Amino acid sequence: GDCLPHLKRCKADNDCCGKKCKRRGTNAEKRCR
Amino acid sequence: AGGGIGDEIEDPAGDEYELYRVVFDITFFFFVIVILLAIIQGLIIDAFG
Amino acid sequence: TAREAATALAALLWAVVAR
Repeated sequence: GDCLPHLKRCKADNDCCGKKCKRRGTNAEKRCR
Repeated sequence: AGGGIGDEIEDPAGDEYELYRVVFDITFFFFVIVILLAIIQGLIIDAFG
Repeated sequence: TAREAATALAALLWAVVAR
């Protein structure tokens, strides 16, 4: 539930199994990595 | 240029308005190369990513 | 090379550091 797939579009920091919702530049759609 | 317009412009140390021209060059570099060009590059790279 | 700009920049830096 709270955990999300690897490259799933997450919402904020943590809230995922990879626990890092970093974004690769000047764009939206933060994803877990 | 990669370092602002001041690279091609003559040194204002020996002339008047030295501080004004230095501030102008610094703000031009900051607002063009550091910000706008980086934003464009980030847009393209993040679109590819 | 005028000291007025240096004084203004130092005052601004000190004000932003204190706040």
